Amino acid sequence: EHLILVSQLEQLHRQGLLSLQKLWFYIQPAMRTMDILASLATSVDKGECLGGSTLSLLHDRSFSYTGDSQAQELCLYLTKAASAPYFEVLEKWIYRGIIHDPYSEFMVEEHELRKERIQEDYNDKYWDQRYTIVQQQIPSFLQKMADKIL
Amino acid sequence: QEALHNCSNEHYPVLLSLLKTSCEPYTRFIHDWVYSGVFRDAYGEFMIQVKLYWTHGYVVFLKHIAHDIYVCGKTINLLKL
Repeated sequence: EHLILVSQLEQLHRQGLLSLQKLWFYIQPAMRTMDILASLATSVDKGECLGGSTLSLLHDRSFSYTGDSQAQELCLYLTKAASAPYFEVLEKWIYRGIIHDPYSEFMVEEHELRKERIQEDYNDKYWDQRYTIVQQQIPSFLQKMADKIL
Repeated sequence: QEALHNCSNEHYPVLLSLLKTSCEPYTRFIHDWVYSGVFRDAYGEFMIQVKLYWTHGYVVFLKHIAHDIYVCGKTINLLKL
């Protein structure tokens, strides 16, 4: 879309009518967008954020800008776009004891406690360190339902 | 103050046109934090700024309403929660 906008300005400069002040007026709504995404990209870059750690950050970033709403549509859709595989993995864990967890960025982690307590649930091993939580991989708004999900 | 100083002369419209466009960003500022609970300022040249939620900082014009706006924005920022 940014290439689309500068293609428009290519036409308008070809037509012998573009001045520097006019283009300086034109590029400011895109300047806000690229500023938001550069700040977001820097912040997720520095902390090596992935999984729910970069899903809490977009929860907060969706909260932060709400005074113009030029950028609120941006971060709300970006929140949904980044939360789309996570909701599928969650819904999988919700309806059905099976999970497949393709990359380790989910709140629930499964490590076997069947190899220690074998053919028995005489340890209550499921409520023990078999199906456990990761702390920093919750996106910080499913935190209030966290025990019930597990 | 230069407005109220001179109103009975021919320099009335020049000062009026200058103050009317020079007061637009301030009126833009007050039109946001009261109705949307988001403050805006240029360089921090306007003094007014912003659990138990009242642990927030604060640092002519009609000062009868200026301090009233300072609480009237914080309550919107609370109701946005």
